[PDB]
Amino acid sequence: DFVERQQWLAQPPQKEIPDLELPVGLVIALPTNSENCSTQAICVLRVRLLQTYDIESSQKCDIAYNFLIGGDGNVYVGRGWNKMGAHMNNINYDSQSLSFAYIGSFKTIQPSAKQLSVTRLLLERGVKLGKIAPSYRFTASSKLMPSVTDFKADALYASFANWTHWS
Ligand SMILES: *[C@@H]1O[C@H](CO)[C@@H](O)[C@H](O)[C@H]1NC(C)=O
Repeated sequence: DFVERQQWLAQPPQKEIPDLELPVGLVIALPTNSENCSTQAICVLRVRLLQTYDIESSQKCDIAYNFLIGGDGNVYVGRGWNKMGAHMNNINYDSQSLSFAYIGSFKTIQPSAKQLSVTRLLLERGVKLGKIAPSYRFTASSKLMPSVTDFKADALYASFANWTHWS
Protein backbone atom coordinates (compact mmCIF):
# COMPACT_ATOMS: atom_id res chain seq x y z
CA ASP A 1 0.00 0.00 0.00
CA PHE A 2 0.97 3.59 -0.91
CA VAL A 3 0.77 6.71 1.24
CA GLU A 4 -0.32 9.17 -1.49
CA ARG A 5 0.56 12.88 -1.61
CA GLN A 6 -2.89 13.89 -0.32
CA GLN A 7 -2.55 11.38 2.55
CA TRP A 8 0.74 12.87 3.85
CA LEU A 9 -0.44 16.45 3.06
CA ALA A 10 2.00 17.37 0.33
CA GLN A 11 2.39 20.94 -0.77
CA PRO A 12 1.58 21.42 -4.45
CA PRO A 13 4.59 21.72 -6.75
CA GLN A 14 5.76 25.34 -7.00
CA LYS A 15 5.61 24.94 -10.79
CA GLU A 16 4.43 22.39 -13.32
CA ILE A 17 6.62 19.29 -13.72
CA PRO A 18 7.34 17.49 -17.00
CA ASP A 19 6.01 13.99 -17.67
CA LEU A 20 8.32 10.97 -17.84
CA GLU A 21 8.78 8.85 -20.95
CA LEU A 22 7.48 5.38 -20.01
CA PRO A 23 8.47 2.70 -19.64
CA VAL A 24 11.71 3.34 -17.81
CA GLY A 25 14.76 1.03 -18.01
CA LEU A 26 16.64 2.44 -15.03
CA VAL A 27 15.67 2.61 -11.33
CA ILE A 28 17.96 4.61 -9.05
CA ALA A 29 18.36 4.17 -5.30
CA LEU A 30 19.37 7.19 -3.17
CA PRO A 31 19.67 8.01 0.52
CA THR A 32 17.44 10.82 1.76
CA ASN A 33 20.13 11.87 4.26
CA SER A 34 17.54 12.70 6.89
CA GLU A 35 16.60 10.79 10.00
CA ASN A 36 14.88 7.43 9.47
CA CYS A 37 11.37 6.43 10.56
CA SER A 38 9.58 3.38 12.04
CA THR A 39 5.91 4.26 11.74
CA GLN A 40 3.72 5.92 9.21
CA ALA A 41 3.15 9.01 11.36
CA ILE A 42 6.82 9.79 11.79
CA CYS A 43 7.45 8.93 8.12
CA VAL A 44 4.73 11.38 7.10
CA LEU A 45 6.70 14.06 9.00
CA ARG A 46 10.00 13.12 7.37
CA VAL A 47 8.48 13.30 3.89
CA ARG A 48 6.98 16.71 4.57
CA LEU A 49 10.39 17.92 5.74
CA LEU A 50 12.17 16.69 2.61
CA GLN A 51 9.64 18.34 0.33
CA THR A 52 10.12 21.58 2.27
CA TYR A 53 13.91 21.17 2.14
CA ASP A 54 13.92 20.31 -1.59
CA ILE A 55 11.84 23.45 -2.37
CA GLU A 56 13.30 25.97 0.12
CA SER A 57 16.94 24.87 0.32
CA SER A 58 17.72 22.82 -2.81
CA GLN A 59 15.44 25.14 -4.92
CA LYS A 60 13.53 22.42 -6.74
CA CYS A 61 9.91 22.80 -7.77
CA ASP A 62 8.94 19.77 -5.63
CA ILE A 63 10.27 16.87 -3.56
CA ALA A 64 13.00 15.46 -5.81
CA TYR A 65 11.99 11.80 -5.80
CA ASN A 66 9.41 9.65 -7.52
CA PHE A 67 8.98 7.43 -4.45
CA LEU A 68 10.22 7.36 -0.86
CA ILE A 69 10.56 4.15 1.08
CA GLY A 70 10.17 4.43 4.86
CA GLY A 71 11.72 2.18 7.48
CA ASP A 72 8.15 1.22 8.34
CA GLY A 73 8.04 -0.72 5.04
CA ASN A 74 5.68 1.78 3.46
CA VAL A 75 5.99 3.58 0.15
CA TYR A 76 5.53 7.35 0.11
CA VAL A 77 4.63 9.01 -3.19
CA GLY A 78 6.68 12.05 -4.13
CA ARG A 79 6.38 12.82 -7.85
CA GLY A 80 5.07 9.33 -8.65
CA TRP A 81 5.25 7.03 -11.67
CA ASN A 82 4.50 9.50 -14.40
CA LYS A 83 6.38 12.70 -13.50
CA MET A 84 10.09 13.42 -13.95
CA GLY A 85 12.22 13.27 -10.78
CA ALA A 86 15.09 15.68 -10.09
CA HIS A 87 17.16 13.10 -8.17
CA MET A 88 20.34 13.32 -10.33
CA ASN A 89 20.11 17.06 -11.17
CA ASN A 90 20.87 15.85 -14.70
CA ILE A 91 18.20 15.90 -17.39
CA ASN A 92 19.71 12.94 -19.29
CA TYR A 93 19.61 10.57 -16.29
CA ASP A 94 16.37 11.97 -14.77
CA SER A 95 14.39 11.73 -18.04
CA GLN A 96 15.19 7.97 -18.33
CA SER A 97 14.78 6.79 -14.73
CA LEU A 98 12.73 6.51 -11.56
CA SER A 99 14.11 7.27 -8.09
CA PHE A 100 13.43 5.17 -4.99
CA ALA A 101 14.72 7.34 -2.11
CA TYR A 102 15.38 5.64 1.22
CA ILE A 103 14.36 7.69 4.26
CA GLY A 104 17.51 7.71 6.33
CA SER A 105 21.29 7.90 6.26
CA PHE A 106 22.86 4.60 5.21
CA LYS A 107 26.65 5.00 5.13
CA THR A 108 26.95 2.62 8.12
CA ILE A 109 23.46 1.58 9.20
CA GLN A 110 21.44 -0.81 7.07
CA PRO A 111 17.95 -0.37 5.67
CA SER A 112 15.39 -2.43 7.60
CA ALA A 113 14.05 -5.82 6.45
CA LYS A 114 10.81 -4.05 5.50
CA GLN A 115 12.63 -1.41 3.44
CA LEU A 116 14.16 -4.17 1.31
CA SER A 117 10.98 -6.28 1.00
CA VAL A 118 8.76 -3.49 -0.26
CA THR A 119 11.44 -2.46 -2.76
CA ARG A 120 10.81 -5.84 -4.49
CA LEU A 121 7.03 -5.41 -4.32
CA LEU A 122 7.42 -1.87 -5.73
CA LEU A 123 9.65 -2.87 -8.65
CA GLU A 124 7.15 -5.68 -9.44
CA ARG A 125 4.18 -3.26 -9.28
CA GLY A 126 6.02 -0.94 -11.67
CA VAL A 127 6.58 -3.67 -14.26
CA LYS A 128 2.90 -4.76 -13.98
CA LEU A 129 1.73 -1.16 -14.47
CA GLY A 130 4.10 -0.68 -17.44
CA LYS A 131 6.16 2.03 -15.72
CA ILE A 132 9.34 -0.06 -15.54
CA ALA A 133 10.67 -2.22 -18.40
CA PRO A 134 11.01 -5.94 -17.49
CA SER A 135 14.72 -5.63 -18.45
CA TYR A 136 15.39 -2.77 -16.02
CA ARG A 137 18.57 -2.14 -14.08
CA PHE A 138 18.31 -1.10 -10.43
CA THR A 139 21.52 0.78 -9.59
CA ALA A 140 23.19 3.17 -7.13
CA SER A 141 23.11 6.96 -7.53
CA SER A 142 26.78 7.06 -6.39
CA LYS A 143 27.70 4.77 -9.32
CA LEU A 144 25.99 7.15 -11.77
CA MET A 145 27.59 10.27 -10.22
CA PRO A 146 30.76 9.27 -8.30
CA SER A 147 31.87 12.77 -7.18
CA VAL A 148 28.51 13.75 -5.66
CA THR A 149 28.85 13.12 -1.91
CA ASP A 150 25.08 13.34 -1.29
CA PHE A 151 24.65 9.97 -3.05
CA LYS A 152 27.08 7.89 -0.98
CA ALA A 153 25.03 5.50 1.10
CA ASP A 154 27.10 2.30 0.76
CA ALA A 155 25.41 0.21 3.46
CA LEU A 156 22.19 0.79 1.53
CA TYR A 157 23.74 -0.27 -1.79
CA ALA A 158 25.47 -3.34 -0.31
CA SER A 159 22.01 -4.68 0.61
CA PHE A 160 21.08 -4.93 -3.10
CA ALA A 161 24.48 -6.10 -4.39
CA ASN A 162 23.33 -9.63 -5.24
CA TRP A 163 19.81 -8.86 -6.47
CA THR A 164 19.44 -9.94 -10.10
CA HIS A 165 18.52 -6.61 -11.73
CA TRP A 166 21.25 -4.85 -9.67
CA SER A 167 24.17 -3.10 -11.45
C1 LIG B 1 17.10 4.22 12.42
O1 LIG B 1 18.46 4.54 12.68
C2 LIG B 1 18.91 4.29 14.00
C3 LIG B 1 20.34 4.80 14.12
O2 LIG B 1 20.34 6.19 14.39
C4 LIG B 1 18.78 2.79 14.25
O3 LIG B 1 19.28 2.45 15.54
C5 LIG B 1 17.32 2.36 14.08
O4 LIG B 1 17.16 0.98 14.31
C6 LIG B 1 16.84 2.74 12.67
N1 LIG B 1 15.42 2.45 12.51
C7 LIG B 1 14.87 2.03 11.36
C8 LIG B 1 13.47 1.48 11.43
O5 LIG B 1 15.43 2.07 10.27
